[PDB]
Amino acid sequence: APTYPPPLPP
Amino acid sequence: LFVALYDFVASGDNTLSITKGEKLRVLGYNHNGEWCEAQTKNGQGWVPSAYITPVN
Repeated sequence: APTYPPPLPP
Repeated sequence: LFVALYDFVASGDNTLSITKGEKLRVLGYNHNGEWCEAQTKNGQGWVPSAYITPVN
């Protein structure tokens, strides 16, 4: 998985 | 069996673009549950866990 966080839900 | 709540455009790095309303199958999650490894008609990859939800 990415080591950066995913975007917040809009 | 899940459905996408919102569009998400892949940011590469084995992420997967998904469109609101698309069905997915979930394989699992990363260490903190924030990313979800999923399968759709467009392939397989990581999507935000918060961008999908069970359906049926």
